[PDB]
Amino acid sequence: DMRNELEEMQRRADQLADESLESTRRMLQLVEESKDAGIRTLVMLDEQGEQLERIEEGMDQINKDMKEAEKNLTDLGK
Amino acid sequence: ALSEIETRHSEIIKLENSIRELHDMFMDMAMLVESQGEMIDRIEYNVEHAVDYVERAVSDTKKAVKYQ
Repeated sequence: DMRNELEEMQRRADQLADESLESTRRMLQLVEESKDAGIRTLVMLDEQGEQLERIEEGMDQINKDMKEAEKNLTDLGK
Repeated sequence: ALSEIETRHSEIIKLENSIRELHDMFMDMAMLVESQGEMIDRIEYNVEHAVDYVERAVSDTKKAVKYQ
């Protein structure tokens, strides 16, 4: 009558982490810095676009003025 | 669990949101910068026209006035 039976106990392997808290924090800090740099680039790019738009009008005005002056001088000369 | 799962989930979610924000920022950057590029391309042709016109005009007028 040496017929034995058993029961079982369970253990849980550690969840997936303990490497997600050293590279993670550095990743977040770098992401924040990149976000700030992107915001600054946004602002600078908008300012540059405004300045180019401003330049356009003066360019067109000088072109028109020179063309009209040349035509007038030619007309009077002949 | 405890700090383990909460850290995993929170950091992952925050990183995903930040990355999506960066993606949108870069898209807008590209669009506006393309607009600036075509604007400068527009400037170039009129700059060339003006320089050629002024050179020809000054040369011709100087020659005409000197000869007379």
